[PDB]
Amino acid sequence: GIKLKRLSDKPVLMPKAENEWERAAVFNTAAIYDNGLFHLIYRATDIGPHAKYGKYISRLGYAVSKDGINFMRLDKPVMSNETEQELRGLEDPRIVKIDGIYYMMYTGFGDRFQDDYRICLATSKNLIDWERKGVVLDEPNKDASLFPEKINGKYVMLHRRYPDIWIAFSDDLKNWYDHKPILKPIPNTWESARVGIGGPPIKTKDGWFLIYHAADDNNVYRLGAVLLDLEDPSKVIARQKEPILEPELGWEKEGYIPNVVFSCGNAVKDDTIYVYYGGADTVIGVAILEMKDIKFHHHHHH
Amino acid sequence: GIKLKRLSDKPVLMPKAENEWERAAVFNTAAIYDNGLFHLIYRATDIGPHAKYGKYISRLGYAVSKDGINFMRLDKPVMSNETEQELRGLEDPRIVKIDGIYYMMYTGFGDRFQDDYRICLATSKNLIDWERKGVVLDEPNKDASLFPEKINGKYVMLHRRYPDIWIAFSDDLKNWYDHKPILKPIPNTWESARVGIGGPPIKTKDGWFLIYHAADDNNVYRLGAVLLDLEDPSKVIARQKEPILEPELGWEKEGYIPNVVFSCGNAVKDDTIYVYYGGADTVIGVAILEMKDIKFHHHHHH
Amino acid sequence: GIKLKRLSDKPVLMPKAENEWERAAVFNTAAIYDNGLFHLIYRATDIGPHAKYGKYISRLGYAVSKDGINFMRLDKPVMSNETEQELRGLEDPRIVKIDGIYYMMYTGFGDRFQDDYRICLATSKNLIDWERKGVVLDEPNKDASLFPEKINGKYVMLHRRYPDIWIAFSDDLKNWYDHKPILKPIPNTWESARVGIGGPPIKTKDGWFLIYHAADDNNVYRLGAVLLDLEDPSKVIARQKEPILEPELGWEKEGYIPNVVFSCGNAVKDDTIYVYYGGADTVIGVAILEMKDIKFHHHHHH
Amino acid sequence: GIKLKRLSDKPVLMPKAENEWERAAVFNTAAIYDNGLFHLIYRATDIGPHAKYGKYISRLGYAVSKDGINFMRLDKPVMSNETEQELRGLEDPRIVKIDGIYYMMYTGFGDRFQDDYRICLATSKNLIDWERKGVVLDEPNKDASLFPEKINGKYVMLHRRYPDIWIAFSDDLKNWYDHKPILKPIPNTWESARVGIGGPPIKTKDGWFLIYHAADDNNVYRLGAVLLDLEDPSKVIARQKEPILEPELGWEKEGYIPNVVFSCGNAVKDDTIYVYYGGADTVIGVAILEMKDIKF
Ligand SMILES: OC[C@H]1O[C@H](O)[C@@H](O)[C@@H](O)[C@@H]1O
Ligand SMILES: OC[C@H]1O[C@H](O)[C@@H](O)[C@@H](O)[C@@H]1O
Ligand SMILES: OC[C@H]1O[C@H](O)[C@@H](O)[C@@H](O)[C@@H]1O
Ligand SMILES: OC[C@H]1O[C@H](O)[C@@H](O)[C@@H](O)[C@@H]1O
Repeated sequence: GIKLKRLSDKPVLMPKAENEWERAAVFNTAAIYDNGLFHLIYRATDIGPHAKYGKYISRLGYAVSKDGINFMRLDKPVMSNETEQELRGLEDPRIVKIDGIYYMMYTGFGDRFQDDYRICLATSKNLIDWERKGVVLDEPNKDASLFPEKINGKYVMLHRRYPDIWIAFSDDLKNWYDHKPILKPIPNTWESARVGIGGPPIKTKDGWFLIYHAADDNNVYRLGAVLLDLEDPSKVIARQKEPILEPELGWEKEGYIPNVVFSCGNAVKDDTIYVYYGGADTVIGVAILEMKDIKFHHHHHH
Repeated sequence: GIKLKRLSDKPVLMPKAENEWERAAVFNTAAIYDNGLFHLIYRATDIGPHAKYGKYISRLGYAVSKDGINFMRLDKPVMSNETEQELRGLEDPRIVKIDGIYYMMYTGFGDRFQDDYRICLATSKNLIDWERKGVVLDEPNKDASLFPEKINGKYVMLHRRYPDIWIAFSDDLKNWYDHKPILKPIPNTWESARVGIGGPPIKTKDGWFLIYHAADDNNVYRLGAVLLDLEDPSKVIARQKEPILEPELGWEKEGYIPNVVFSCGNAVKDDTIYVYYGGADTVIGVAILEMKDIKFHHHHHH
Repeated sequence: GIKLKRLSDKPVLMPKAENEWERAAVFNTAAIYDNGLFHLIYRATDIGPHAKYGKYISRLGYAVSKDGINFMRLDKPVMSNETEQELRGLEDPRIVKIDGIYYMMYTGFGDRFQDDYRICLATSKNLIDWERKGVVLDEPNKDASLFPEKINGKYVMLHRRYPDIWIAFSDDLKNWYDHKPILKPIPNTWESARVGIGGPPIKTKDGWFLIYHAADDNNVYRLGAVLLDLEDPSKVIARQKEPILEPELGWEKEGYIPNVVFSCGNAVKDDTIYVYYGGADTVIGVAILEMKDIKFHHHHHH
Repeated sequence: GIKLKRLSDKPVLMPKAENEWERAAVFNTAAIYDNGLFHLIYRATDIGPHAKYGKYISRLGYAVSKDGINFMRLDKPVMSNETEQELRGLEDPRIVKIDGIYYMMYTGFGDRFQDDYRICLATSKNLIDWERKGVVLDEPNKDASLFPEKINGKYVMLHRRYPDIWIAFSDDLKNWYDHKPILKPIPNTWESARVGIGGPPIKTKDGWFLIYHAADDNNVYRLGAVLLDLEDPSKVIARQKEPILEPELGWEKEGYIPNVVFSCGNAVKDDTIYVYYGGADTVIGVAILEMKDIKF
């Protein structure tokens, strides 16, 4: 089946003690290949990302690489906690580029009352200067992204009304309609508790290739793969039974949150997918998948 | 009760990003007052000391102060990871001075196989140039120090066969005998999981004043105090029920490990004890106790 | 007439202790406005750039700003000392963008024998990944740049055969011809010892606007302005008598070399020129000139 | 003749860009061997030490070494500019240890009026905590040190009423008497313009070994050596004609002040003298002399 291949046993990005905003953890990064470079917009916290460590604030960093392994990083966050909806910061960004514009969906965590987090949108032409567009869906939700192109003249988003992956459609990026669930947890498996997107889906000749995450009943996080129909991505063509990535290395199994691999970004250079993922909500790693290796079992049964 | 009094709300020593060896954390320092100055031999790490990626290394720095609050620091470690037993460095030093010689016990962490850490001894005449004397006890152990004077013509050491404070005796500083436990955890209290020495004990008219640490069942670290008989320090005269120091300030409650105060050093100037402690395995603070405020309840009953 | 206006009394970029490559000095930066951002490719040294001990090495950093005053910076150099011609590093880069490609001329300092420095060229599409094209002129020379457009179908460069600004022409960026001097020092003035370009010239309706530097007989460095004919930039239309910028602030007057302002970069946003300059070969500042304020004295007489 | 031997072509101590107080120059250091270590109390400036660079302030740093070559350094100065006599800082310290106490003479530079500099004294038990004792001689003077032992029950100092090395005597370190010149410049030589002590003198079986400095008529600084009588150090028993050290390395010939070697410290371990010197008032080097090679 499909399995992501780690390039080494070492993270590609680690917290940096010198800078308070990224002193504890860097994880769950957006990623895109553009103009001959890999770019990360990474989630960073000052404190370990759980209440037992403290009142962490998530901010978004920028890193850049020629090879997708060795990164340079900017000294200050490119987005910081600047609104009420973002009092506790910005989480788990997903980025696509459409017609010259980068569209980032992230979760603004306000923590002012129960379930005070929202999918928010920001745009950029350059990945450094971000313009907030505000809340996308006025409801507790997260794990959101646009598709990287319009389909049938509409913007399409993925979201996560608990505990399923949902899709929705928009003409104007402000009003969303035709909400429906497209992927659900499966009882008594590695993907029983909840599912959500990983990074944004990638267009393939055979359909939309979507990496997803799931948690089991022991709260272990793994990645999986699903293929969606090109014209109607609400239709699942295939869903791989087995995970494509699971916690194996020491820094995936242990850290601020044990036994987590979690992706918000998949960059493509020359038909190789570079899947960036958080390990234990502490560091960032990379694992690859060649596009020619995207193969699902063909079957037909109700 | 005995309570340590913080000398300020700010650390007295913090990590320094420009020096790799102390970039992440400085904590758990030895301390001694000598020749009109306070001297720290501090534990320092290059990456967070709970990191599950890479291989953090502990090295020993030197700092010096006229007032016990405001420190100057040397730019390079006075002991670095130079033997196999110290591949991952030197931890949690405790120092005493006997007859012109400084005796430092530290934990050498090799990590070459299961439980590869050992109490090790180094000596110096000047606190800068250290001569390794090798492993003290050939067994997994830590939290060790000499007493600062011979007792009945013998050297006495404290150690920590799990989970109790132990003592032992030596005529030649090489062979240790009459090992016995002297202090144990108390169930259902702040000191239930484990106990260990803080810094080396301090001689008083009423007995040996020994600061100890303990962890509770949620791994919160606090300091306590016990008074041992002068001639036979295996005999506990009094043990304070309540802690003398617990995590309260932000940098004691939050850092690389939450809710830790941890001491390896207590310097004495003019009948005031300066207790140096790590906060959250991240920074170093100081709190005082005047000798006249060392008050315990004595008893006479089986 | 023309005077640059400082945007701040503080540097916009300073050396950073934590990073050895830029520990001592950041100065003499290239600059360009692109894709809604100001970008600096800055000269940095590990030790003072006038040190007579050791061997200072110049490497090239990257910084980026939305407003041209407040910069973010990458943690590693985008070009380091990687050839024999660059044993002592890369100096005083000038950048232009032509048809999607950035062309950087810098001085490679080898110091292997007498006068071992050369104008070298590197190209990039993104300002991060630089491809060396090698030595431009096989002779001791410096203070070089392309013009930001071809003229009459040719590439044009400025250089500095001592002590004058020179121009030369090329069809292929490898072979240069029609070398001629275009600007000379003026005896008994602030610009008596030597002249050289500042940043690359900027096209205006009235001609090429070229900031230049000069040294006086006491080695004080100031900036001036000259206007060159559009079609034949060897012809000077006007040269301002007085400097446009001179050392005034404390960090321009004092540092590793006293009384120096020195520019290698002039970014343009919305008809305002942002002139980045080194102060005292130690830090980087910014001063502006609106295009409408480019006014020279003209006359008509033999 | 006596020649100091450099141990390498590299400084032992250089300015540190991270710390403003020592960003430009470290030079002209005191030195002593004590308790198994070499200790430097070094002059440091924030700006090159000439008015053409700016209003430099001299402060005193601490460094320490096991081998006399490879130093560790403290992050802040052990003495900073804290009196009016020291507005522009503390210069060119010389240290001796007598009966458990370190005695440092330095120049306090106030620059408040013409010739506003004074020999000042500070003491310490540990080289870190310094107690000022104030101005030693109320006159423009510098290049001062105690001898490292009392002689005939008196403290003895060297000083520099311009342009000669002087000696003086004291019972109490406050009142100085029996001032006399002991060493003068020699016209038309490398030592024509002025002379001054280097580090404090060192006792030998043959007399007090004193390194001195001199400037020539082009302001080039070199070191020389003299031998003084043990009981009466006002009597010069030998003075070497040729210098023992002169600017040769690039960082001795060029820097903030060209063509300078200048010593304020000479540490002794196992019969070898380690002579620490400023090069070009910018960096610190070391050159050695074995005791058995002190031959006039
Ligand atoms: O901790 C595991 C996982 O839980 C969250 O809720 C996710 O959205 C991620 O932010 C994180 O990696
Ligand atoms: O992390 C808390 C505490 O646990 C360790 O095991 C101790 O020995 C100290 O090194 C440390 O401060
Ligand atoms: O030092 C002043 C000035 O002199 C050099 O030669 C120039 O090329 C610049 O590198 C520098 O700013
Ligand atoms: O500059 C050479 C020399 O001149 C000064 O006056 C001396 O006292 C030293 O401070 C210095 O090294």
